Amino acid sequence: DGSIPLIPVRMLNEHVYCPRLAYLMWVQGEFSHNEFTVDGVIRHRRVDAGGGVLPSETQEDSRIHARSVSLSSERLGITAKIDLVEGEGAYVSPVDYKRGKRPHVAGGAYEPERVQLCAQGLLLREHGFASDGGALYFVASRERVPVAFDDELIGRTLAAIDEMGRTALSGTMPPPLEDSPKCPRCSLVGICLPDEVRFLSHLSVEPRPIIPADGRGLPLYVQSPKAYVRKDGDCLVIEEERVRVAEARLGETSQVALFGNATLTTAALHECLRREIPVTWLSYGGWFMGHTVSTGHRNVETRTYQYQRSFDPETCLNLARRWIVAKIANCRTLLRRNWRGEGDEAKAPPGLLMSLQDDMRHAMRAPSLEVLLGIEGASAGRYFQHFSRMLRGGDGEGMGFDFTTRNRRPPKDPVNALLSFAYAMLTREWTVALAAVGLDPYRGFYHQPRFGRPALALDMMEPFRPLIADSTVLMAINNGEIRTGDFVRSAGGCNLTDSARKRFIAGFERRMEQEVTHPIFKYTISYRRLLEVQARLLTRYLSGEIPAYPNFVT
Amino acid sequence: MEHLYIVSYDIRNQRRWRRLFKTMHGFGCWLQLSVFQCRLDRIRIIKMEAAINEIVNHAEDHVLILDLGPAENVKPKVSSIGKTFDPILRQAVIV
Amino acid sequence: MEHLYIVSYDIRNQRRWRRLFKTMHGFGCWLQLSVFQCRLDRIRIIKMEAAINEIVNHAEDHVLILDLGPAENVKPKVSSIGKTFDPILRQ
Amino acid sequence: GRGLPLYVQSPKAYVRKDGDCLVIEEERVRVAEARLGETSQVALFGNATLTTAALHECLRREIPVTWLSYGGWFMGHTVSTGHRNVETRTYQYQRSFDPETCLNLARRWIVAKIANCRTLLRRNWRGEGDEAKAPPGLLMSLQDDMRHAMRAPSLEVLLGIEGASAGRYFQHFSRMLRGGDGEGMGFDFTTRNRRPPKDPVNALLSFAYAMLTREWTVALAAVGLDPYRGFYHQPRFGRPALALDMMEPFRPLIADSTVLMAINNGEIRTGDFVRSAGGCNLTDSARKRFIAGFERRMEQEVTHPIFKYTISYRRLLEVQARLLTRYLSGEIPAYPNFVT
DNA sequence: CGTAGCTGAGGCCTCACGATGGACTTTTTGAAT
DNA sequence: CACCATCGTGAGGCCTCAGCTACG
Ligand code: SF4
Ligand SMILES: [Mn+2]
Ligand SMILES: [Mn+2]
Ligand SMILES: [Mn+2]
Ligand SMILES: [Mn+2]
Repeated sequence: DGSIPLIPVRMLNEHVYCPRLAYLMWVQGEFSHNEFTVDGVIRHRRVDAGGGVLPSETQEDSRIHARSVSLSSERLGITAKIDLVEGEGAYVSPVDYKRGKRPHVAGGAYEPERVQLCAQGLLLREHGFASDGGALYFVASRERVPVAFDDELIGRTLAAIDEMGRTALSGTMPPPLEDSPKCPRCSLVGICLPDEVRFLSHLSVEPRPIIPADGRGLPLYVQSPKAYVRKDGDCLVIEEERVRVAEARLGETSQVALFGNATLTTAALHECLRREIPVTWLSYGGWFMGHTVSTGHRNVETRTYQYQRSFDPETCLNLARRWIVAKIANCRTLLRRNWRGEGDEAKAPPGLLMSLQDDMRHAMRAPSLEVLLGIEGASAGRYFQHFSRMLRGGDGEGMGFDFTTRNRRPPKDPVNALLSFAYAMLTREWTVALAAVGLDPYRGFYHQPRFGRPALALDMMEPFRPLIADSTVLMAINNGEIRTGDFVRSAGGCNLTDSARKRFIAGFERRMEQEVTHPIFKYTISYRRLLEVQARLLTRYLSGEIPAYPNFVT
Repeated sequence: MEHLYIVSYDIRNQRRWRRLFKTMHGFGCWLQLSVFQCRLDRIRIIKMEAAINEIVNHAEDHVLILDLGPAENVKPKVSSIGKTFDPILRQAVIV
Repeated sequence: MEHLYIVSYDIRNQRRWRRLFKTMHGFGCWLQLSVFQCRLDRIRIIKMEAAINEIVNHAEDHVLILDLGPAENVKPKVSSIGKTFDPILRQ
Repeated sequence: GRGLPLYVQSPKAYVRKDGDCLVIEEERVRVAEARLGETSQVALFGNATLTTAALHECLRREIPVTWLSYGGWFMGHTVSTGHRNVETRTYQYQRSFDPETCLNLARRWIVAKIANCRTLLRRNWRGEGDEAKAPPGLLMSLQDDMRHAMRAPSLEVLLGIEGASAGRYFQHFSRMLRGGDGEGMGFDFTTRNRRPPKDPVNALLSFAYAMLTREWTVALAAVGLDPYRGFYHQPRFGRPALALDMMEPFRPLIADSTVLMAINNGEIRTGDFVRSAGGCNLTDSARKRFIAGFERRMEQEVTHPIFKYTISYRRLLEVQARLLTRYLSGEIPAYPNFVT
């Protein structure tokens, strides 16, 4: 039946390279670029993207020089788009272009491309042609390397067709390669997560250092309430009061955040859409109103697993326990390492640490989500009660925290407003990161969905509140980013001047691009990369691939 | 790891010049009367050299691309006599 | 050990331009419409920067001096799209 | 119902918020109003303008602003971060695991597709001169197959029966051409739907099907639905399994009808095709002439979803999608499909 | 004497200020050792 | 803040060369 479409022969090329790679690229979309995929597209585009002669149906005697020829056979089960076909009359031969030098292997062609060429050869044989050969035309040195369709080469090809069919119908993603040298360049290593999944799935190794991210930029923040962001070709000029304040290069921009009444010309919006650069609209105070989407994310297994597990109580319960236990542990660690007292107060009171650890453990043994929410509330209450203990060595002028003023709409403290802004501006980061990995940021296991606060970003940000939001607030107050003059009163409460908002946002950005070391894998990773890695690991955990989600307790 | 590239051109047709000024503002920031400084990683340098092999006419134009260094240590490598020289910084745009 | 320097200028006064074209042919070889490539050791780079601090007017001119490398390994560092690029040879 | 989508055709337009109203202006001069009570997605065409205050008022009321190009090419949505639609998505995902949900909606979709096919037979039969009517034996046969689809036991039986009935419809599809066999435009009854188009008529059919699938994808995503999680088709490999599920009733009305329009109006001729060793593909001029034709068919007005108010097809799609989400979560039983 | 020096005529390089316009196209391919 | 951002024609400013005058 329609249990499986025709296998594209490039996925046949990928399967003999890394079966997990074929599964990712074919059964879940999930493609990403690097140096080499971009370079290969650049090679192929200028010549073989454009068509050429047709493969004559009636062939008697004339040169066949067809280009970008699309065949398929459904007896075989494959579909192809041959780069070129060179044939004299009735003896044709596929020609596949590559990008690099001739490889340093016997026969000059690795196992995968040989299989791809043999598959295209079988397809040509299907449509009434005599191929018995092929070639690999490396564009860089145009050193055509012939390939002969040896018999067990065809054996390999048909075996690979059957193997891919079975592994797709099974529905279980094959394990990663074992510490291979293929993986550090497979352009999905940021999605395969080979070493991480190996290590957590108890095929235990020591995770090799992060194959670093490549080709991603930094956000665009538009905080001015009277800015006008318009397109200027590939740049993106932000003019305020008819004068160019700044330009942003679209190739180097990764998000857009529009605070308050900042206008974005429809053309700029279209250009952002053409690149899937997320655009997020926020209130003046950081409330996350809406964002931009485009016909969903082609990965379905991720969302299907997410929802199906969301309908399971103890999965939700285990995840929520992990999350708020991580939150309480991080609160304890922050309270310790940044407590600033003078004498007999300069180091943390162990009674508080006793209470916090006992609450950690009371949550770890929670019976249901109700008691879990109760314990989270109590622990956060104690933590904030002691929060003021540790900024600027004590409260400054006006920089007064009220522990009872938390968790409600209009902030009537300076530092309350600062915390609420940081929270509401980390929720955006988490939402973007979660939507970029195929998940649905609004279906959460612990929190309930309500306007402006997606239920899953609110969940997976719980461990990261003390590390990012509270840490940014503390560093901003201590270093003198914000003093009392920066705030302005209002009937609602407290707000920040523009000079304050720009400095605070810059501080938050510096925090997000600030490297740490993962407790579990032990490599230096920026916080922004860490959010993506954690989202991907959640997808894997829901997939049943790994036993449990790594909560990043520090 | 990103590198700092300096790109300088001579273009002998005003249409091609518009096309190239187009593309170059796509990639780096203006430095001198026909020079751009670009801070690019590998994917983007591949993109830039792909663009400027079809913008220009190889018969009579001339585009020069200089790879100064790892973009963290470029300041000892560049000495400017008139205006100040300040390399492209990788940070978000907050305004 | 010698280094390969690339020097590019914008000069806003024709007399100063003559003075600088003077001096630059003194030091390196023409490369582009306002660019010279110079292969200099330390004494000569000191001389060049001494000359171009008095040829030019610091208020409105702009001269840029790029130190590509050790002049033996410059070829991987320079990619030319139009004409060929060939570094200055010491012979 | 509650309200209807607002389509801002004018590329000149400038849209503001007037309290409880959404005001369209042209050159500082008014055009029309929406007033947010009976509104649905606000569709903005190329270089229209939507004031950020109006955008915020749309988001607070959780209205899916959608951005189309000047021609009408879809470019993206703009959804709000509220539970308006996640309820719809969670209902879809929770209910897609059910056997009657999948089976029942599949039976309805197939019976509607068959009914549209036979109605298009009785509409556009052009065996003119001697056979003004289709063979009523064929019509009785398709009626019987429609009952069978009403009482199919399970999904695979329905798939087999669907394939059968669609094949016997395509047997007389070529009977619907400009009057006879379209020599120079040959139609193959059996080589249907293979990935490369081996016939010019099949090339037109596949291209129309693809465009209809895209329209259905964007319409489904406009409402809070995941187009990639289907009830009848199969989900993975990147196939939109809900667009493919719901476009089935609309295949005769928008795809077959568009091909018939463009082939009986002489828009598509044998010179427009290129044939290559088993592939018949359109030429660029012909491709975009056919795109214009697909637009023209998407611009027609039909009156009767269940409420008679002459919507364009591109808005009937949203009406159907909203009806689907409204069937889910238990408002209206059994999803009142659109059949003519 | 010869080479330093100043004038023109043309060729590059960019900007403010105007008028046209109204791109978007099936599915495949695309690296790495 | 009225469709908005790619196209492109003028006026000025850089950049160099050929051809001159003095000259020592
Ligand atoms: S590391 Fe990359 S290439 Fe290797 S198996 Fe994993 S996804 Fe495939
Ligand atoms: Mn909470
Ligand atoms: Mn130049
Ligand atoms: Mn210059
Ligand atoms: Mn069907």
